[PDB]
Parts: sequence; C-alpha cells; structure tokens
Amino acid sequence: GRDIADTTDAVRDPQTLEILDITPCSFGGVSVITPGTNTSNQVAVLYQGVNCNVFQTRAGCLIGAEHVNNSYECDIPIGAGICASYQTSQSIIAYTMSLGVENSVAYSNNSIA
Amino acid sequence: IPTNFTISVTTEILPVSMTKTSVDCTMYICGDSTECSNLLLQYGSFCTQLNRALTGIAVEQDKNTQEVFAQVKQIYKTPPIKDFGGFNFSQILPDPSKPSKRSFIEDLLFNKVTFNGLTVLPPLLTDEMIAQYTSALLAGTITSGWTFGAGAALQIPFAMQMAYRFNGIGVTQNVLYENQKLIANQFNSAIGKIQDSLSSALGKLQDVVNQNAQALNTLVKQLSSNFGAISSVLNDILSRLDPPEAEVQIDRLITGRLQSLQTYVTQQLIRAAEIRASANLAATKMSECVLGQSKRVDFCGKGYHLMSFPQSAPHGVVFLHVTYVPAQEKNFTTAPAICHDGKAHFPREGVFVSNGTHWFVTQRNFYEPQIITTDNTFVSGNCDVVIGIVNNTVYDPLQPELD
Amino acid sequence: TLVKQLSSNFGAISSVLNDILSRLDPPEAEVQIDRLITGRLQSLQTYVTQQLIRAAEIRASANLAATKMSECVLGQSKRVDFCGKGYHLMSFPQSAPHGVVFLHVTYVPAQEKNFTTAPAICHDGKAHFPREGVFVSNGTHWFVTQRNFYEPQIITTDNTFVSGNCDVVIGIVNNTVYDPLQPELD
Ligand SMILES: *[C@@H]1O[C@H](CO)[C@@H](O)[C@H](O)[C@H]1NC(C)=O
Ligand SMILES: *[C@@H]1O[C@H](CO)[C@@H](O)[C@H](O)[C@H]1NC(C)=O
Ligand SMILES: *[C@@H]1O[C@H](CO)[C@@H](O)[C@H](O)[C@H]1NC(C)=O
Ligand SMILES: *[C@@H]1O[C@H](CO)[C@@H](O)[C@H](O)[C@H]1NC(C)=O
Ligand SMILES: *[C@@H]1O[C@H](CO)[C@@H](O)[C@H](O)[C@H]1NC(C)=O
Ligand SMILES: *[C@@H]1O[C@H](CO)[C@@H](O)[C@H](O)[C@H]1NC(C)=O
Ligand SMILES: *[C@@H]1O[C@H](CO)[C@@H](O)[C@H](O)[C@H]1NC(C)=O
Ligand SMILES: *[C@@H]1O[C@H](CO)[C@@H](O)[C@H](O)[C@H]1NC(C)=O
Repeated sequence: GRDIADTTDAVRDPQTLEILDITPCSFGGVSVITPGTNTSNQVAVLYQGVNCNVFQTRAGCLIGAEHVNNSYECDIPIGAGICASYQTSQSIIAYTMSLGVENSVAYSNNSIA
Repeated sequence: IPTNFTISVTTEILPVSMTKTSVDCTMYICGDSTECSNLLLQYGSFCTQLNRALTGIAVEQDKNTQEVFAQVKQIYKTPPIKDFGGFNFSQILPDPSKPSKRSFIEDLLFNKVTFNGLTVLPPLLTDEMIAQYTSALLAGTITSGWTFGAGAALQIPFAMQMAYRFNGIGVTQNVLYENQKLIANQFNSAIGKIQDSLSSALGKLQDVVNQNAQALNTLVKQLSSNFGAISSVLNDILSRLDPPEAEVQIDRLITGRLQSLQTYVTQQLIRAAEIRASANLAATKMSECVLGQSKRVDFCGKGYHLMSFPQSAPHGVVFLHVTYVPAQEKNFTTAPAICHDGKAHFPREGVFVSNGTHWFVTQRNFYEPQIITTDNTFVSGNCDVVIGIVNNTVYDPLQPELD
Repeated sequence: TLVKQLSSNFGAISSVLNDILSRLDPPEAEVQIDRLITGRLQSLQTYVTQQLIRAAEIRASANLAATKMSECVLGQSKRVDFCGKGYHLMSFPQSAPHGVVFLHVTYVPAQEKNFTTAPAICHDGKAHFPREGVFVSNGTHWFVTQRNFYEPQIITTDNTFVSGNCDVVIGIVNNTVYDPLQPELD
C-alpha cells in the first residue's frame, strides 16, 4: 500500500491475507513552562500532539497545572487559546484566554454623548 | 457638476498568517537508525539553528494575527434593537442561531476556501476568538462611530453619523437628510449584490495554502531520493554491506537530506518575510480605514470613502469598503468672480455657475443651485486685475428691511 | 554559532589545520582539506543568507521610522493611530542606541454626559441645519455645541443655514430660533 506521500501505509499479511494499516506511533515534542528562576522553581511540562494532576488540552497533553473556571489575560501562551501563569501556596494554573472586559453601549434613536 | 450619486461596496482580501511548522531533524535525516545519529554528530548545532529559525517564524506568525485584530480593549455588544434608520445589517452581523458565532458572510467565505519528523502547531487564537474580535469591532463602528477608536465609546444615532461622514467628503448634510430612503435602499441592494457575487472571487488566500502544501509534499517526496548513492533505504545499506563501506553511502544520504532541509527552511523564511509585509499593510488598513474616515485617495477603495466593515476569513481578513461616486453631470458655464460695483466678489465655498440666463453659486460635488448673496461671498481686490469677470448684480439682505 | 562551527571535524581527522598539515604528507593532505573546506563554506553561506534577510527586515523598519519622523514631527498628522493613540497634537523625537524613540503627545476626552438630540429644527416652516455643531437639548431648551467639547450656545441665524422644507426630513422638532436682527430693529 501507499499514500500520496510515497510511503508505505498498508500491508497485507502473507500468512493469512488480511489488511493491516501502519500509523506512526507517539511522535511529538516536549516543552517546559516556567515563571522565572528569580521567583520560583516549580515548572510544568507540556507534550504537544500526544493523547495521554493531568489536564487535557487541544494543544496536546499538559502535566503540572490544574484547570480553573476563572478567566484572565494571557501571561504565558500555550496554544489554542490556553495560557498559564504563576500567581494563584502558589502553583502554576492553566486558564482559558479571555479577551477584554464586556461592555454595552446604550444606543437609542435620539441619544448622544 | 454632478447631480446624482450611488453607493457601492467592494471587497478586499489581505492574507495575514501562514501555517506554523516545526521539524525534528534527527527523525528526518536518520530516522530510527543508531549509527546514523552517531555519524551525524560531526556537524553539530545545525539542528539548533534550524529549530531556532522555525520557532522564530512561528512566533512571528502568531504575532501578526495578534496585531491585526486586537485593536480595542473593550468587547462591545450589539444592542437588541435592530432599528438603524433603514439600514439592514442582518447579513454581516453575528447570528446567534449558528453553533459558532460567525455571520453569514463569514460562513460563506469559510466554505469557499478549501508524518515523518514533521509537526504542525495550532494557532494561539482560535476561530471563535477572531470572530468575537470582528463582532466587537463591527458593533463599535455601528453604534459609536469613530469615538471608540480614541478613548471611551460615545453613542450617536446612525443617521447623524452618516451626515457627519458626508460632511467629510465635502457635501452638506441636507443632501443626506433629504434623501435618506434612497441611500438606505442603495446600500442594502449593494450588500445583497455582493453577497450573491461571493456565492460564485478569491485567489490570494488559496495561494498560501497551496504553496505550503506543495513545499511539504516536495520535502516528503525528496525523502526517497538516492542522492547518488546505491540505495535509498538505510536498512538495506546497513544490513547488506560491510560497515566500513556503508559509511560512504550514509554520508551521501545525510549530506543530501541536510541540503534539502536547508533549502526548505530558506524558502519558508523568504515567504514569511512577504507574509509579514502583507500583515503590516493589513494592520494599517484596519487601523485607518475602519476606525475613522480616510482622506487618502484610493487607499481604502475606489471613490470617496465612507466606512468599512472587517470580516474574518481563513488565514486572512476580508474587508467591505463603502464608497461614494458621482453619477450624472450636466454642462454649465462658469466664471471666476463677479464685478458688482467695481469690486470683485470671490465665492466663499462653492463655485459660480450659470443656467445660461442668470448666475448661481453651488457646492462642487452636488448640484444645489443657490441665489447669490453677500453672505455666501466675500469682497477683495479690484475689478481690473482679474483675468476673467462677468457683470451681474449682487443681492444684499440688509436692503429689504430698510422700510 | 559561526565561531562555534570551527570545532567540528566534518568527518576529517581533526578540526585544526596545523595538526593535519604536520601529520600527513601533501598527497594525502587534500582528502581532509576539501572535507573541511566544504563544511566551512556551507557555514559561511548560511551566515550570509541569514544576515541578508535580517538586514532586509531592518531596512523595512528603518523606512517606517523615517516616514513616522517625517509625518508626526514636522507637522500635525490627521491619520488615526499612526501618530500615537487618540487625537494627535505633536511628537518629540529622542535618540537611543541603534534605535529611535518618539513621544507622541495625544488628546483624549474624559467625561461624557447623557443628552437628547434631534437632526434638525423646524422654526417657521423652514428647516434649519447647524453649520458646524450639533443640536442638543437639556430637556427644557435646545442648544448648539461643537462636537468634541461641551459648550452650549443659543440657536441663531448665524449658526444654522436654511434649506429645504419641513416635510422631507425624518427627525425634526419644533423650537423658536433667536433672530439677532430683531433687537436691531429698535
Ligand atoms: C484519546 O484517546 C481516547 C481513547 O478512546 C479517546 O476517547 C479520546 O477522545 C482521545 N483524545 C484525543 C484528544 O485524541
Ligand atoms: C426611534 O426608534 C424608536 C424605536 O423604539 C421609535 O419608537 C421612535 O419613534 C423612533 N423615533 C424617531 C424620531 O425615529
Ligand atoms: C438618482 O438616481 C435614482 C436611481 O433610480 C433616481 O431614483 C433618482 O431620482 C435620481 N436623482 C434625481 C435627483 O433624480
Ligand atoms: C433585513 O434583510 C433580511 C434579508 O432578507 C430580512 O430578512 C429582514 O427582514 C430585513 N430587516 C428589516 C428590518 O427589514
Ligand atoms: C476663453 O477662450 C476664448 C477663445 O478665444 C477667448 O476668446 C476668451 O478671451 C477666453 N477667456 C478667458 C477668460 O481666458
Ligand atoms: C461691466 O460693467 C462695466 C461698467 O458699466 C463695463 O465697463 C464693462 O464693459 C462691463 N463688462 C462687460 C464684460 O461688458
Ligand atoms: C439618559 O437619560 C434618559 C432619560 O433622561 C434615560 O432614559 C437613560 O437611561 C439615560 N441613559 C443612561 C445610560 O442611563
Ligand atoms: C410643529 O408645529 C406644526 C404646526 O402646527 C405641527 O403640525 C407639528 O405637529 C409640530 N411638531 C411637533 C409638535 O412635534
């Protein structure tokens, strides 16, 4: 078997003649998030593109931070709208990125400011 | 002098980002071979150099999208009332019905556009966040005019904002306040026509995706080349031959693959430079044309500029420039100044015209004939010096009340 | 990185020319000399290409900075967000090591107030439109103010200009227009 990329992907077993698909196994990279050696030593390690306190993200697999329902401006980016920061004793936390603060203008037919 | 006008809307597409990629040099060059990695250790630091270049490209690509859209620091909300003095913004405003907070034009645009050591990193900003930015900018433009571009937003009725906008190009407010329904109908019809036109175009956004795919495919295909060696597969070279002789083949393979990787990274960096330039231009357009009227000719669309509504597209931004264009003109006879009592009377703001039997003064862009008066004109110079002068009487408002 | 590139053997015997020259005879010397030369040449080519691209980007930034110095400093700029944030008044250049620093002096409104406005005024069956200001009402009277800074004035025939009729417009209200000629009739 082959793909458009000219690499073997499908192999038929000669012994009993069924079809087997070959997929590359567990390939990615490691990344470490730190808040600076001048303040603390705790770090959080992120494996990207790998399906695994373990929190699952759309950017991979992140270990060392816990999810929070709260929202903050981004400090240390991760990917796919996820960010981390040291400030909460103090542990690394991952929060969904938030954009600005909600505000609604009072627009009427005959009102000006 | 023009006597009628039509409103038209034209699109503009500017790419702002390209796919962020990274490559594991050891996996690409040598695969899972043990001796190949040992032999590859001779060169050194090439992998670090390549990875640094790729990472710099990726962070620049993220920063471009961060810069182009994040202009406001306050998320705005569209008011529930949909009355805008006859203007129909249903097509471009966000639709809560759809599962994703994307408007009709965004949805139509998105549909229209269509593993050996290589990885693709996801963007920092998801599509929902970009759509939220776009909706906030659209609402800020609609409700607050240009005020929210500088400081706290200030609400203002849409009709008055349009009257202000004509006042920028050099036409009085009466031309709007007396022809509001016509303008609303023309704008809605133009929006609908553009919506139909986009249904069947593009080509700038499809370029970057195709180029990236072609480059990656070419690299993967180049994986299998022999590069002057006897066999492409490393496993055959290791098993079949004597270890002393296999080193020459391994060296040929690694040299060729390294050169191909260098070519790929140079091409990517060259293209990223151009993408950065285009993103800078798009950011400038976003800042100037949208957050306020633009006096620059043709910078924000052919014809006089009124406003523009940004829209989101895959790896890019699609604009909607609104322009004013004079429709129909009539021949007229003009004079520089009128001599009344030996003194010239130069017009204050308009240009003097003649029906063929009398004389009138009117604004340049729109034919609005007005009777001559001392209020509309000032006095300077003498009758002799002027190159061309016509004889006519100047009406004075003070004389009638002398009873 | 360019300097560190020296210590790589590139597949030859050693990364130093002196050791190769003394240990081997001229007939066998070239086998390592060319191996070293190819690698060093490749390193130089990579360095020069990187420098070429970085110089191009720096030149783009320098052109942008020259444009900003020409436009913001030597005259007021009407472009939005080109010269600082907000309305722009003036800017002062300052120097820095391999860079330039600007101080845009901007203008931003602070305190806004609720108001009720009408597009035009129908005084005696003839529409009235403000020349520069906008009609604003306190709830008991009507005023005209310049759009940016609040400063009420009474409507006068020298503030508005008559045009059209009372039927065509959409937004319209009734109010008397002060006539400066009337007291002059005494
Ligand atoms: C990881 O694998 C599990 C196993 O079925 C699956 O349920 C889950 O959706 C996977 N997650 C990702 C992000 O692929
Ligand atoms: C303005 O719109 C409101 C909608 O609630 C309507 O009740 C009112 O009559 C309108 N006034 C004018 C002057 O258009
Ligand atoms: C301008 O063109 C429109 C197009 O139908 C027309 O309805 C309108 O009457 C024209 N303007 C004048 C002043 O005739
Ligand atoms: C705006 O246009 C849409 C598109 O047909 C229409 O469904 C809607 O009723 C229009 N809104 C108004 C207020 O006419
Ligand atoms: C305009 O051109 C005609 C052509 O001969 C000439 O007679 C007339 O004097 C010109 N008028 C001016 C004001 O130049
Ligand atoms: C305008 O009037 C003066 C005074 O009567 C006269 O001399 C002059 O010729 C007139 N202009 C023309 C173009 O005839
Ligand atoms: C402005 O005043 C009107 C009536 O005086 C009021 O209905 C409206 O709520 C006020 N605006 C705000 C933002 O409170
Ligand atoms: C203004 O006065 C006219 C004259 O009678 C009247 O018809 C109109 O309704 C008035 N407008 C108001 C009260 O808003």
